[PDB]
Amino acid sequence: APLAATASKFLGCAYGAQQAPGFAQYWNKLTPENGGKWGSVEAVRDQMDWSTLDAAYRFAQANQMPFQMHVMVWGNQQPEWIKTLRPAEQRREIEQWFAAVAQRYPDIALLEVVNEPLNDPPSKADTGGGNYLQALGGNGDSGWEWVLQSFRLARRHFPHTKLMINDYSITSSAQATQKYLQIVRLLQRENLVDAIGVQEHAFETTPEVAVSVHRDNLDALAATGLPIYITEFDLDGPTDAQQLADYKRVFPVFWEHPAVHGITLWGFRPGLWRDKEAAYLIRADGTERPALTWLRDYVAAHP
Ligand SMILES: O[C@@H]1[C@@H](O)[C@H](O)OC[C@H]1O
Ligand SMILES: [Ca+2]
Repeated sequence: APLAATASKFLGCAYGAQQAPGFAQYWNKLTPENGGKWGSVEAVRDQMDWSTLDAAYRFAQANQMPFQMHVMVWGNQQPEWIKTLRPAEQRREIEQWFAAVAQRYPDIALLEVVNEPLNDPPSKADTGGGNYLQALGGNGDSGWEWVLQSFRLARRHFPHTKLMINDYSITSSAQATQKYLQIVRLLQRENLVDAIGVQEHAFETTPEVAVSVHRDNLDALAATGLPIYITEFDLDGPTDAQQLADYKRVFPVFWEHPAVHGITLWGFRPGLWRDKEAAYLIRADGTERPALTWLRDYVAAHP
C-alpha cells in the first residue's frame, strides 16, 4: 500500500524509467518527469513521440491515481526547431501542441500550463529554450501577458480541466511570493487558474530560511482561495542523518498546511534529478534510507 493510502491528501512522485520499480507500492499520484515536455514529444517537428507520456498516463489510469500533465509551456526542454520560427508560426505550433495533448489525454487531473514563470520563461534561443515568448504576446501591459495567453489557450483546449501554475523558490521569500501572487491574481481576474504549484526542491528549503517564512508564504498564497500543491519535493542526502533531519524539519510544514491538497516527490530512486546530491530515498542496493522509514511512519500518523 502507498504511504498516503489512508491520507486526506495524496503523496505522489515523478514517474520515469528509473523511478518505475515499485512505484505504486509507495506513491498514489504521478507526474511524468520528462515525457510530457514539448521537446520530449516533438523533438522532430510534426512527428509526435507519445511513448513516454503514454506510459505515465496509462500507468496512472491502471493504478487509479491522479495524473498531472507536466508541462505545456516552459523555458527549457522545448523543441529545438521552434526557436527560429516567426512568432506567427510559433503560435500556431503552440496551439497545435495544446490541441494534441487535449485530444490524446482526456483524463488529466491537473494540467500544468506554465512552469517557472519567475525563473525560466520561454525566451531563450539556446538548444531547448523555445524562444516563443513573443508568440504568446511577450510581457505585454501586465508584465505577464505570455502567462495569460498560455492559460487562455489552456481554457480553450481543455475546457473542463483543472489548470495549474508552477514555480520554484517562492515560499522561501516574501518577495518571491508577492511576485508570484501577482501572476496568480492576473490569472484569477480572467478565472484562468484552478491551482497553485510550488516545487520545494532541496535548494528552496535549506535551514537558512525559517519554516515560519515558508508557512507565512503558504498562508499568503492560500488567501487566493485556490488549492496549493507541492509539486517537485526533494531533500539532499550527503549523509543519511542530514536527509532525515531535513525531512523532519521541512516535510510536516507542507503536509500539515490545510491549503496544501497534495505533495509530489521529485523522484525517490537513484537517477532522480538531484542524483549527485543523493536526494534519493532508496539506495543503489535497494535498501530504504532512514528518511523514508520516517516518512512512512510520519504519513501514517498524519492522515
Ligand atoms: O531529468 C531532469 C528532470 O528531473 C528535471 O525536472 O528537469 C530537468 C531534467 O534534466
Ligand atoms: Ca506541430
